[PDB]
Amino acid sequence: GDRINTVRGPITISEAGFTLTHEHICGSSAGFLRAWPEFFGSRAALVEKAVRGLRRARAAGVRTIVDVSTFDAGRDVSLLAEVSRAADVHIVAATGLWEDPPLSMRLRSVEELTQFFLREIQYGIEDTGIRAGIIKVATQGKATPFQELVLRAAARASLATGVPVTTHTFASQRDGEQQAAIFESEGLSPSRVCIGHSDDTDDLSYLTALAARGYLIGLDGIPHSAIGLDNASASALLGNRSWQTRALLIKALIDQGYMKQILVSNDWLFGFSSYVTNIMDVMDSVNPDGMAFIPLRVIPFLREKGVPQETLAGITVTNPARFLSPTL
Amino acid sequence: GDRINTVRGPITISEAGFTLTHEHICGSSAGFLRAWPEFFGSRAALVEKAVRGLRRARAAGVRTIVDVSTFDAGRDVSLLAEVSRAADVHIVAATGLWEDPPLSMRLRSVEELTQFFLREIQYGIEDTGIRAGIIKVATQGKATPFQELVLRAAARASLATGVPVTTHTFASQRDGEQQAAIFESEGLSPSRVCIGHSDDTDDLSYLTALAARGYLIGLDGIPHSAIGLDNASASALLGNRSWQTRALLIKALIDQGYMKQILVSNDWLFGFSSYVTNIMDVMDSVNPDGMAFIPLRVIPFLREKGVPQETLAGITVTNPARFLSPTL
Ligand SMILES: C=C1OCCC(O)(O)O1
Ligand SMILES: C=C1OCCC(O)(O)O1
Ligand SMILES: [Zn+2]
Ligand SMILES: [Zn+2]
Ligand SMILES: [Zn+2]
Ligand SMILES: [Zn+2]
Repeated sequence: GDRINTVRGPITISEAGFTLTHEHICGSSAGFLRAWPEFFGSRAALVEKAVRGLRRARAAGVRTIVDVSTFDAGRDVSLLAEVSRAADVHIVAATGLWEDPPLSMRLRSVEELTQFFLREIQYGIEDTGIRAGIIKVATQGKATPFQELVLRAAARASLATGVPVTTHTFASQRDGEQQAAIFESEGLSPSRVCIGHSDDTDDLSYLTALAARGYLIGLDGIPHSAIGLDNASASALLGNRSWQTRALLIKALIDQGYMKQILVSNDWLFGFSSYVTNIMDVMDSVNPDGMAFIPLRVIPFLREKGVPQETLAGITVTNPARFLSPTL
Repeated sequence: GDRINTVRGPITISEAGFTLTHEHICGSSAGFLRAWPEFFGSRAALVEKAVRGLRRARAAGVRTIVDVSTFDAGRDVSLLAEVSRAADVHIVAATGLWEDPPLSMRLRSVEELTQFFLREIQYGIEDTGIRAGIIKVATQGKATPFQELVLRAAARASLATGVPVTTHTFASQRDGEQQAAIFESEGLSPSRVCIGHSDDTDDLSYLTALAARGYLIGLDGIPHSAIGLDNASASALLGNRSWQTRALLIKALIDQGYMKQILVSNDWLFGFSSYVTNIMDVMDSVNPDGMAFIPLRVIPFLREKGVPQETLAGITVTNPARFLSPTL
């Protein structure tokens, strides 16, 4: 209620501080880091890289990240706890399902999925006792039949616990509209939902249609850009819009009166096995600041564009605390 | 060379004894049993069910099973070792990839996949030190581009180590023909390959085309039948051919001179989360003998049809030892 669950236990709302609401320690697949740690060099190399990156983010002002890696994105909460302790940065873990559920998940009913999400929120993840503080869901265009069940189960789990829901979208296909429709059919308040990857589109009619009915808007991939990259795989993933173009959507929604509904993040990672080999090297070339990109480069950019510091503090501190605090 | 790796260490060829070459302790997905053990009631309930089933198979004469669950079928070698110790039945574990690889596998090259398979054969699975004694691969119709890489990587891993390859097929689509073509393009001897689920078809021209060029023929789902089952999901999985019809394919290949190339098994499981809920209950209703079905019902059936006991001993003891013994 007045506590947010992290990988090291409950924290008070004021302890969260400056919070990045959509990040990843390691974007992988279930069991993959355990079965093939050499893919990342070594598990120890991955830990060290993440600790260094989180320590640099902390020096830039970050106090909490929300790791929105699910079961099928290879979430390893023991890894998150280790890196969180070493870097002195709170990490909120996720339940839910992302874009790669295995058969043992894809065959389940809405009731079964709700049981699984509630397990990870209310009891713990695996045998770790670590509880999720957010529910992550995904569509990539029109929802599959199974994805409709996932979104409904996420709504039921959030209605039982007060934990918020955050989504992956194909933003240029306006996925958030169908996601909202399904969420609302289950009775979920839009104030409990962040429609993510919304900085992937420039369509203000789509974005304000979501914000007008009360959704939080996840402008969460600000440094994702392949401008300057011959590299087909990187351009497909990162897009050809500049980080400045994405960042100006923050100002656009402020100027329309939605400052309390904006969540900002990097959607960064320290390991990334669910895409092409060496993508992490390419991404780190594009954005050497990693997760510190938001405070080091986006915040000063918005200040120079005239956004008051108080407004940016509200977006990076107040909005995440309101979102993450469990409530109906 | 003269040792077969099991989940409890190396065993001599003569220790293997009566061997079921295609079985599963638990057909699941990577990480699923760890994240949601209540799906199986409890992990302890699954262990007890498997120990009881393996003890009954041992009483019927079974000494070894080959668990052909891969990474993506949720293979948990620690579970296999626990059940193997409690039941006093050797268990050979598998590497490879089955029909549900996650993104972190599906994006890999043939070289990367070969590294992963060799890791599990030569070094160990996860951090357990348990080494795989077989490589499992799968197609379901025409091979996907990725499945072609998997079959090539399996061939390269087998060529480096002498460990055999065993396959999942859509037998009525004659998948074994393309699998053989890819294997042979990499230089793999057919004597190192079992084309599995071959009892799913009655096409003798397909089966003898594989056997004539030297492949082992996996007649591995003998008790799979939905005769007597209204139940659409079970009929889709188990088929409408009787176990006697499947078993008579053993006699057919003996009568054509291929007795040394036949491998027989149940393709049974004690847990099964990668299909519809409660499928395990339906399967256990169909075949209460479980993994003991081959010795308790198929062997006497073939004897009554005139197959000499020496021939059946060759199929159930000699052929698996020759297949599993590492060699080029
Ligand atoms: C940049 C990434 O990595 C995986 C998670 C994602 O969907 O947010 O996309
Ligand atoms: C009966 C089953 O379970 C999963 C493995 C399979 O492909 O052999 O099919
Ligand atoms: Zn995403
Ligand atoms: Zn993400
Ligand atoms: Zn199979
Ligand atoms: Zn099988």
